[PDB]
Amino acid sequence: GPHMATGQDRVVALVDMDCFFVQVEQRQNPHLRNKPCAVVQYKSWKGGGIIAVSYEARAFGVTMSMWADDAKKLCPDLLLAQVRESRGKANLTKYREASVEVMEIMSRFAVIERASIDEAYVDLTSAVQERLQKLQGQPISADLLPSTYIEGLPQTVQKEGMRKQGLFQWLDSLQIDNLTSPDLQLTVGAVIVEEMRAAIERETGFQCSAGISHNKVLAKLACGLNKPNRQTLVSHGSVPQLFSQMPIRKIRSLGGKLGASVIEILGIEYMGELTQFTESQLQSHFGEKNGSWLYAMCRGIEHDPVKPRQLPKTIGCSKNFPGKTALATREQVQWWLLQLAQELEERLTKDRNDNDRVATQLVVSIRVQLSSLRRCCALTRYDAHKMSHDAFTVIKNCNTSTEWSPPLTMLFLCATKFSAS
DNA sequence: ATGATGACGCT
DNA sequence: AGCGTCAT
Ligand SMILES: Nc1ncnc2c1ncn2[C@H]1C[C@H](O)[C@@H](COP(=O)(O)OP(=O)(O)OP(=O)(O)O)O1
Ligand SMILES: [Ca+2]
Ligand SMILES: [Ca+2]
Repeated sequence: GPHMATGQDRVVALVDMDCFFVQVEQRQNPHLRNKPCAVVQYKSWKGGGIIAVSYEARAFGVTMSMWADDAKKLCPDLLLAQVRESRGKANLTKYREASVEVMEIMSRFAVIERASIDEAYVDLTSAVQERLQKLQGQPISADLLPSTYIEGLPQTVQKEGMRKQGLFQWLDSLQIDNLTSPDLQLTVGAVIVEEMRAAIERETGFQCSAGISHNKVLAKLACGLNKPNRQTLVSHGSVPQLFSQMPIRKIRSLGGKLGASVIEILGIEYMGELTQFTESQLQSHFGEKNGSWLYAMCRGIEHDPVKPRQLPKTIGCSKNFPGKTALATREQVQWWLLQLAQELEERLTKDRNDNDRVATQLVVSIRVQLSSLRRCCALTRYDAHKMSHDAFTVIKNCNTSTEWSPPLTMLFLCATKFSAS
């Protein structure tokens, strides 16, 4: 249980653009539409590195991080679009601007948290309440959920047939008389997300997938279950079966070292197996915060808020200088810091005009033959020569010595600490 | 020769 | 403040 919290207090969605950079290039160049294609950056080394892959190309085994020359061995008719290059480096402006298109549409429906260039969390709890009162007590037609999967259902032999059967079982057992039913609330959430996804596609051309659940972690997991161009509802009730065979690494934030340590120390494989440990046990192995989080998460419960944040908190530029291209002379170091600073100035000035804010700190980070060393200085003027000069100053004293030893394999300039303006 | 980003936690 | 983790 009577006092046992069930993590069913919110409706949260995660919207994720399908193969996003590919869709941006396909909208622009119709010749690429409905074809195996990929987006690459740079071209000289092994045809360039693939950074996005259409679903038609994925069927050939083409993946992210693949060299284009290698992808071509799997998929000889693979089509390619390449990232713009400016000032000697990859320039991602086209994709950031396409991102803004989508985020602005989503923000018409609800408060969003920008999670990445192509993902946003959506807190739908309020929107759902409103739609529930407007719908009187009327049942929800399957026609309102034309691209929705209900995870765990059903419980003919074609994929769409399965989808509908599952949706039918779900709707035919919904308690539409109870405006406080979590399952009803999720369902209405899914209706709204259908509407949001239709509006994005109508107004931009871009397709996306989505997950609808009671928190961000379940929403994100949900989103990945049926892709592309589909959405998945994960109810509280679906969690025990879903987690019983769900590898721990699939849950957001457990994909790395912590997740590996959970597996090794507890000697388990699946998210569900976490339930047999006390909260104190989990905290003993993984710390107070992680332990509490795991104990609740493996039961489908998570409280991280959808933060009201549509804009990035930092604006950064970086370039790697791998192998022999590593920077070995002072003049080399200065010229690239300047290149980075010039892109940074451009993006910052745009940012200040669009969003009425100004960055106040400049963070400089380098690697010598992830980050070796980060140093910050004040950012008082949007001027690329001053920023590049300042960046040099705060890193110049780590030259072991043109000449620059040891060679620099990465330069990175990041503007941070925004104040309103 | 992945590269280019971006949020947040720890001390 | 500077570094590490985890992610797209
Ligand atoms: N490691 C990376 N380096 C550079 N760019 C990336 C990287 N990961 C993702 N991106 C860019 C390209 C993607 O189009 C976009 C969104 O990433 P992500 O959602 O992980 O894949 P995706 O949108 O291409 O495919 P999916 O349909 O699987 O989401 O961000
Ligand atoms: Ca995506
Ligand atoms: Ca994404």
